[PDB]
Amino acid sequence: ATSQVLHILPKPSYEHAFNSQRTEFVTTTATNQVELYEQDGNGWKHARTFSDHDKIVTCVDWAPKSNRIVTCSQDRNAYVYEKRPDGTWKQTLVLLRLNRAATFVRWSPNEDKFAVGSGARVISVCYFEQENDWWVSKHLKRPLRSTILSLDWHPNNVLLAAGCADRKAYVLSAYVRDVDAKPEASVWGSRLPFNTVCAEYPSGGWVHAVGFSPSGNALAYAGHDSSVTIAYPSAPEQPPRALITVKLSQLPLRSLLWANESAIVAAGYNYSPILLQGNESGWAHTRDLDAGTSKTEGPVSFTALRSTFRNMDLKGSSQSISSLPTVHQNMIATLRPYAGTPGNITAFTSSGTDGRVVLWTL
Amino acid sequence: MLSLDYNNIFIYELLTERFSSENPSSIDQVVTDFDGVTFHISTPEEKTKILISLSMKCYPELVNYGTLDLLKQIYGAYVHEPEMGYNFSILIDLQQLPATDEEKEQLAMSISMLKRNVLAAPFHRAFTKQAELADLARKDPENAPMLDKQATSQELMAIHYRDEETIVLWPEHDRVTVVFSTKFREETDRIFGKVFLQEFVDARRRPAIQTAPQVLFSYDPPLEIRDIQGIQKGDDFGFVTFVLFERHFTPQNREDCISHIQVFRNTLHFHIKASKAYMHQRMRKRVADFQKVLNRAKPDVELERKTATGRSFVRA
Repeated sequence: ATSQVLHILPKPSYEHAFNSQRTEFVTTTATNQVELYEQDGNGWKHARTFSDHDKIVTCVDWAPKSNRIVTCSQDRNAYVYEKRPDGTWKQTLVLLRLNRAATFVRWSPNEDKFAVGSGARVISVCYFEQENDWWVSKHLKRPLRSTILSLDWHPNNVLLAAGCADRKAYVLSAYVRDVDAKPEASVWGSRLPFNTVCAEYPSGGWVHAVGFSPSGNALAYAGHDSSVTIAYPSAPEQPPRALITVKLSQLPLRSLLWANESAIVAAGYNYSPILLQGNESGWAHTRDLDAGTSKTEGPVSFTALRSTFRNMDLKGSSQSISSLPTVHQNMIATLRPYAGTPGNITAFTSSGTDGRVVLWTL
Repeated sequence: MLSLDYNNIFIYELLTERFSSENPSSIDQVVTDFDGVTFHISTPEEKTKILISLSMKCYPELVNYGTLDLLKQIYGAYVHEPEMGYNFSILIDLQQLPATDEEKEQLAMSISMLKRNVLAAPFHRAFTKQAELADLARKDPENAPMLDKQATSQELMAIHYRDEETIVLWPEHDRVTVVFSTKFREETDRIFGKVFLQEFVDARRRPAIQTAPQVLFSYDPPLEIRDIQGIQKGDDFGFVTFVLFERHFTPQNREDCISHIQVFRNTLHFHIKASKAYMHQRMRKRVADFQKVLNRAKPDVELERKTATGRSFVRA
């Protein structure tokens, strides 16, 4: 797998999103700001900040077809950003009605609603009313017992998966009338009203990541125990066909993405994207996409003269501290499609706590 | 300081001022010293006349060892009736001083030296009686063992000079032995004091200081002190013995030897304190070494240029 480092951000990057044309990306720095980056030849340039949040921004997402950015923060708010004709962005506060921080945000596949995970034991499913010119929030709350660490939407607009700090992965209906048309019958159910519970799958550690299969017929999720579990449902009120856990030898995956119906890429505290492959008969960790998993006299500049004396003075010796062998130098926080049709992701991007934004080609 | 002064520095500086002063002001000054000793310095009837008085818990024992005779010999016409709550007193009249700056200086020194002068009488009694025993042993060398055996009990001085130290001493025809029945009650000073008392005795075994008094140490008492009242073999005391031989109290050296042996446990106590300041500088030097092991976890970034007050700078 080829990798290219697109940019190095000055501060940590728990989330990023590209637009549909991959011509700009938005990223959450560790502050209350969000950074918008545009192309600059083969490089990238900081086009503008957003700074409407009061406390640390936790997550950000960019809607492909409708070209809107949604942002979430420890200030308990969300803002939706929409493009004006003159090229500036219109902010819009969304009243999430959360008692604690917003922790994670995702746009729905039809982009008519988004969901915000929280530390408040609830998920704010947010949709727009043209009759009021308001974004309004519905709380999913019945089975959720702790911080929601991650969200994913089923390819049908109704079902929401959630990874939770109570060591469970939930599948919940986020069906909203006068936004959704009725969902088709599925392996998760057919009688599917708001906050109906399709699964409460267990984990060995906090569920950092969740992801539906490209067909929607299975859920992968990743735990803080350094495992990926893949769940194949049977029917409502019935146990799964298979509930396959693969246990990794590395530090935990924080993020997770189906490459196709039979393969998953995952990454996290191991600093490296891994590939898992399988089906309802069994799953295995099959490759590491970073070759760095294998642990792989002339004139001298003023900045080398000065830094070797600063290293002798501040540290033990002149010798510079070496890079980690992986491309990411710190945990890789998010893992997102970049190229190929849905069901056949050909390339994906990652961003990390080291501020690298990196493109990976399978 | 590596060594303690023998005299009370306040009394020396105050009398060196007042013996020179054109216009003496009044004073009323209680002044502490080591070993629970205290002085009162005052002008109780005229600014012209200074009364200096010493309070010392062992003074009644010291009077039994010829102390008043030595204090009358040292201070002469300046001796005064004791002040209430004080054991000894001297009155100096600032219009009655010696005719020279050098006689005035050695009088200001002599009065500041008063704690070691009151405490010197048992040592002068031992040194002068060793000279009698030395002459008798020089008369009949085969009778000398019996003179030394009787002088070891009949000519022994014990001074319970503070509640955690007894100094015991006696003459024999060629020596004065003095034993410090010694203790530290503060627990960190007992722990550091074990190192100080051990290295003190091992120092005397090295070639460089064979000229010194013989030293011995234990923690039961030396045989000839085991039945002295208030010595006790289980009661956490160590026993530092000094054997002063005739060369350590020769006439050129008696008064320095007396001054220097009395301050033994005070130099040890002071250096057990000063060793903590040394350990603390030894520690914070290698806190600064461990900084450099954490500084290699800071990733390298250039800071913006700042003036000496920390204000931002806009050049280069």
